[PDB]
Amino acid sequence: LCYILDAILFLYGIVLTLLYCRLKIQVRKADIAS
Amino acid sequence: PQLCYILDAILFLYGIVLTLLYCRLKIQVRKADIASR
Amino acid sequence: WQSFLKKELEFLGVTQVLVGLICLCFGTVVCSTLQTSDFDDEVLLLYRAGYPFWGAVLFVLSGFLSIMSERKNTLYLVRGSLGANIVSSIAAGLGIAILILNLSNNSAYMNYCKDITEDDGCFVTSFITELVLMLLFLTILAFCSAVLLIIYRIGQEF
Amino acid sequence: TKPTVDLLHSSCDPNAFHSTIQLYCFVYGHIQNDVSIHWLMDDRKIYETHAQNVLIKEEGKLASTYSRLNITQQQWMSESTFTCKVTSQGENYWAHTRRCSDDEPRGVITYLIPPSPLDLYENGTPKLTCLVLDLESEENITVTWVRERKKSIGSASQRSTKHHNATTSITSILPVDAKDWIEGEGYQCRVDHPHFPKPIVRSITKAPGKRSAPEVYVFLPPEEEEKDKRTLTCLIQNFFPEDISVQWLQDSKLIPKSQHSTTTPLKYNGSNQRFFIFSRLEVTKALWTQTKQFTCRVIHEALREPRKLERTISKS
Amino acid sequence: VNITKPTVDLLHSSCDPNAFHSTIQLYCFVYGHIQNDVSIHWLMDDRKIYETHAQNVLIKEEGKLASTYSRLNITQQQWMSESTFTCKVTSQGENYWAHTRRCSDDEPRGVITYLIPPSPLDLYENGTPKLTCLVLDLESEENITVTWVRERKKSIGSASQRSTKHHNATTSITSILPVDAKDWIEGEGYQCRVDHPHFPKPIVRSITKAPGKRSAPEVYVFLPPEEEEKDKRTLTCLIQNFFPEDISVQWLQDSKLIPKSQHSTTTPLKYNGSNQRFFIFSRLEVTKALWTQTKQFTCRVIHEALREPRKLERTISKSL
Amino acid sequence: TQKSVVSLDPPWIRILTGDKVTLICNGNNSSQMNSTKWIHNDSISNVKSSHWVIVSATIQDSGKYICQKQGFYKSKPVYLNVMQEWLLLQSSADVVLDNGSFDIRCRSWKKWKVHKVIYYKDDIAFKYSYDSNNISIRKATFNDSGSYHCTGYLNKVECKSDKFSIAVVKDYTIEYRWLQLIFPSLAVILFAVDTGLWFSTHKQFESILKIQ
Ligand SMILES: *[C@@H]1O[C@H](CO)[C@@H](O[C@@H]2O[C@H](CO)[C@@H](O[C@@H]3O[C@H](CO)[C@@H](O)[C@H](O)[C@@H]3O)[C@H](O)[C@H]2NC(C)=O)[C@H](O)[C@H]1NC(C)=O
Ligand SMILES: *[C@@H]1O[C@H](CO)[C@@H](O[C@@H]2O[C@H](CO)[C@@H](O[C@@H]3O[C@H](CO)[C@@H](O)[C@H](O)[C@@H]3O)[C@H](O)[C@H]2NC(C)=O)[C@H](O)[C@H]1NC(C)=O
Ligand SMILES: CC(C)CCC[C@@H](C)[C@H]1CC[C@H]2[C@@H]3CC=C4C[C@@H](OC(=O)CCC(=O)O)CC[C@]4(C)[C@H]3CC[C@]12C
Ligand SMILES: *[C@@H]1O[C@H](CO)[C@@H](O[C@@H]2O[C@H](CO)[C@@H](O)[C@H](O)[C@H]2NC(C)=O)[C@H](O)[C@H]1NC(C)=O
Ligand SMILES: *[C@@H]1O[C@H](CO)[C@@H](O)[C@H](O)[C@H]1NC(C)=O
Ligand SMILES: *[C@@H]1O[C@H](CO)[C@@H](O)[C@H](O)[C@H]1NC(C)=O
Ligand SMILES: *[C@@H]1O[C@H](CO)[C@@H](O)[C@H](O)[C@H]1NC(C)=O
Ligand SMILES: *[C@@H]1O[C@H](CO)[C@@H](O)[C@H](O)[C@H]1NC(C)=O
Ligand SMILES: *[C@@H]1O[C@H](CO)[C@@H](O)[C@H](O)[C@H]1NC(C)=O
Repeated sequence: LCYILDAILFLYGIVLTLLYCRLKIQVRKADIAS
Repeated sequence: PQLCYILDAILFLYGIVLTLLYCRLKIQVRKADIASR
Repeated sequence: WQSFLKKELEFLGVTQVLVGLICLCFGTVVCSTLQTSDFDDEVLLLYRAGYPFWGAVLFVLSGFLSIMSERKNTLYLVRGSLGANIVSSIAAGLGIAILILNLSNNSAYMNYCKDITEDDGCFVTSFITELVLMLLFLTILAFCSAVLLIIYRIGQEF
Repeated sequence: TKPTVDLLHSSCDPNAFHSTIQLYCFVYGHIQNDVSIHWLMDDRKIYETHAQNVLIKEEGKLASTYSRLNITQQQWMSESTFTCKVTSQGENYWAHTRRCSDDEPRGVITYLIPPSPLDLYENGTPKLTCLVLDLESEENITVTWVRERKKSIGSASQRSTKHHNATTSITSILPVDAKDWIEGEGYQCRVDHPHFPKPIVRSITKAPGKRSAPEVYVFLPPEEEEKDKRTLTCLIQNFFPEDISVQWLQDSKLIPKSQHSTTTPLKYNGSNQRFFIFSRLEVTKALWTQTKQFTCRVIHEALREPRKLERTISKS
Repeated sequence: VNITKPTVDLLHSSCDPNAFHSTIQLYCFVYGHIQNDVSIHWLMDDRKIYETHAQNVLIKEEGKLASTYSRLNITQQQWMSESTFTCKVTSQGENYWAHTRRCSDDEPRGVITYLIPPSPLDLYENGTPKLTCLVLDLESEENITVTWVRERKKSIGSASQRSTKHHNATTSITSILPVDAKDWIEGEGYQCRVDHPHFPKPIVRSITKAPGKRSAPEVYVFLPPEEEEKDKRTLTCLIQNFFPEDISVQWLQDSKLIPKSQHSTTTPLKYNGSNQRFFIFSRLEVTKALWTQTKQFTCRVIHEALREPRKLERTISKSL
Repeated sequence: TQKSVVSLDPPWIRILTGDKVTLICNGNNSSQMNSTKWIHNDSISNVKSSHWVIVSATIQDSGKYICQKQGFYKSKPVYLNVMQEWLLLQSSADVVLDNGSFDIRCRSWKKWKVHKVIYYKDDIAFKYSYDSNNISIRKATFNDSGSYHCTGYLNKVECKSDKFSIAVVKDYTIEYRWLQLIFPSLAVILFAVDTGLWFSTHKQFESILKIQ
């Protein structure tokens, strides 16, 4: 069953690329204003 | 059959891009910690 | 343009370590699981040359030396990491050539297979073809990283 | 005069290699100072006979002698016909021999079953059965029936059956007359097939010996038995031959044969052969106490007419 | 007195498809014997032929020497079974032999192994139960090993073996292993293995007691029948309703054992509709003089399912 | 050119000791001199001919065979089995495809020639023959899968053969399906590494946010 593994890994990629964007905008608003 | 075998390659590419992008934020955060100290 | 690369240096050291460890992990399963006496030596050319061992060792050593030279900045590890980077570039170019010949051998074998699931030969050749492709991508990326750090270290002394 | 010419031969000793088969033809009671013996194989002359005419005995004008032959094993196992030619008083006398043919060619087993005494001496419709077993298929198998005196034979009823072990069996039933079987008429069943080198020939006759009428004694249920069932026994003994039929009755009503058992006959005490059997009928308690009577009747060849003898058991 | 050896032949007639008698005549010729000092006995596969009534014919007499032959009648089915027929000639105490058999090929006759359980008389009365492994149809007794293994325990006793040479030029080997009773009631299994260097694998036969539901036999005895007043008297012993079929019946004439050749017992017959019950009949026929000597007969039965000490006797007396 | 094919000239895959078996490469009747590479039990043999002729088989001949002609690839491996029983049920294949064919035979050992043979499939008899011959099964379907054995008489002694399982499949099993389960098993390590890095990064940023 390859498709359920692809589904859970796609969900993992979605939540990790959401958390990366959250940390990226936090680093942006921290370092932009010194 | 062949579609899942193709999809493991883009899964590998996404994982590689993810760790290569997370390590840069890790070193930038650690450098902020060592600069604000 | 020199200030655009001093910030992005230890990531360039990290990606070589990652490429080398993935190379070693890819070589280990081929070393352990596969009974290599049942398959041709033309298909397994990347294993008979031993590339995922010395390429892994040189990439890990070059990345570790670049990381420690960044975090130490003493005047002994600098101008010694350049040799460990140029030998990694030589190993990466040799690996690119070896993987290209192995890809051509895989295409020559896979011409004579009506399906990917005919027997063990076509299936093992197809799996080794995916291994060759995502070793070639990482070898190109690590070669570019090593060459660009070599350029950065050369341009300082020039 | 008519001299008696019979041909006897030696055969395989299992304790010796025995590569020579030895043929003898005996001239019994021939006239004095006569006889010359020549040997033939496959209706052709043999001049390597080396015969030795040995005198046996002399009784007046009559005398006895024999001749002896020396043939190899391969000349005997070829199933050729050997005959000894006797020239006594100008007349010609013959005596042929061969090897006995294989009775199971291609592993085919054949049985010839005699008629039952119930069909023979009571029902009046006896039947002979030729059961042919262990066949690969039915096809190209012919079964033939041969009588002894008359060429007018009855119609056979041939049927086939495929078994659970993937083998085909053929059963042929020939209705015979009771009178001819009483006087001792022989019958033959010949099974033929193109792949058979020789046909299978089986013969049957009424069994020989000295006839003895059976003595039948019936026993009451045992006095220690006051349980839910009662057991009634019939003892039949001192009869030859082995063919017998036993029946049980319930106030002149026939009990089915699945409600009682009979034992295999056993030979007793010699030298003439006698047999005994036991017939057992077990009824329930309520069926026994219904003020009825039971009979035990047997049918045998050696009994007086009409070959039936009854023993009645009742509590009254 | 010197010993004169005669010459013994064994000749016979052949089959005839165009005949209906289906008999084969066997002739055993004896030449050069002494008068009134000859005797010819017939055998078939080491088993004596009692019920034939063979005819003995004298040929001639030459002074102190004579010639006789004996004739035997056998069926065609007995001849075609490839059995060996022997005539044994006895003269002045010595024995002379002659054998014959239907001619056949040199096909390698296979060997057969039989394993039989101990008798209930030795199991429950005598106390010495033995298992015997019988090996037949061997061309020679050399290089044959017969071993015994168990299932639960390991301590096997000494197994004495014996070899016999038969008239049909075959060798038989029988080995006897003495076992304990209580292991046989408790239900352990034994196994006999026969080996040879030319065998691909050893031939293995295993044995145990019969599995099922045990039922004690109810035995009954019958008086001689009321219609019998002849010179002989027949006594009956009906034994029924038992499982398994291993049983032992012996008669007793005034507390003295009667030999087993003086009475007969029928083969067990199954009944009761898949409830696995058996019945047998025991018959013993005595004369009127033995019956009228005020004896007291007894039918004794030993079965496994009986209560201890596993015996059952019924008494037949003419007074009661 | 293509992959080599190794075939048996007595094509029975189960034989007894002392039997003759000839191993053939890509296929012709020409025992060539030093042109074919043979591999037995994952080891290079000294037989370099195109025909590997075994005059008397032994228990040590029961392995795996791969032939490779000059200019060709290695072959699909074939398996030989040498046994020692009273009665052996031979076969030409143990796994056969749909619309395929295979033979069975009941064979005895060392001049103990068998007669009256009955062939069973899943303890159901379907064929009787007096002689021991081929039983050809053509147009193989799903119903031919089961356990096969035979009985027979050596001279007059009934003997039984061990059961042999023959399976009919729509496609061959290709014995290496777990090799493609590596890349998702690498992605579940890489994403775990990513989460372990994210937790430390967020902890360090939350500790430096309290400093400011
Ligand atoms: C295949 O199975 C059939 C039956 O399912 C076997 O046929 C049976 O063979 C036995 C042995 O020959 C027959 O017993 C004989 O019967 C005659 C006539 O009553 C008797 O005179 C003999 O003394 C013997 O008891 C039996 O009748 C026969 N069954 C039928 C229905 O005909 C056959 O032998 C099996 N073949 C193989 C190769 O296993
Ligand atoms: C050569 O002659 C000997 C002596 O008669 C033959 O041995 C006998 O063979 C029969 C058939 O196998 C044996 O009968 C069997 O007995 C066992 C034990 O009681 C029983 O369980 C079987 O059901 C069967 O009835 C018989 O015991 C045996 N006799 C002796 C003394 O061992 C032998 O078969 C002959 N060989 C040839 C090739 O004719
Ligand atoms: C063995 C196969 C199956 C996979 C191997 C991949 C990863 C387990 C490895 C390869 C390289 C490793 C990296 C090598 C170097 C670094 C830099 C390092 O940066 C620091 O020193 C930051 C300060 C701190 O350690 O907190 C953080 C971990 C990281 C990303 C490592 C995380 C784990 C990585 C990705
Ligand atoms: C090749 O490998 C096979 C394993 O399949 C070997 O066969 C075994 O051999 C041993 C004795 O050497 C026997 O005890 C086994 O029963 C055999 N196994 C089977 C399945 O038959 C064979 O001997 C090997 N041959 C060589 C030359 O090494
Ligand atoms: C034929 O063989 C027998 C037995 O071997 C022998 O006694 C006899 O003398 C032989 N016949 C001749 C004519 O030699
Ligand atoms: C043997 O058979 C012959 C031929 O029928 C006969 O004359 C003879 O009386 C028979 N012998 C015995 C003892 O029955
Ligand atoms: C029997 O055993 C001996 C040794 O005890 C052996 O030499 C011989 O080969 C064996 N076989 C035969 C047939 O004698
Ligand atoms: C029997 O089978 C063998 C091996 O499978 C084969 O060589 C032979 O040609 C076959 N014979 C027939 C008549 O099918
Ligand atoms: C195969 O078996 C099934 C059930 O056992 C049956 O329905 C089907 O008809 C069989 N196939 C053939 C071709 O007989």
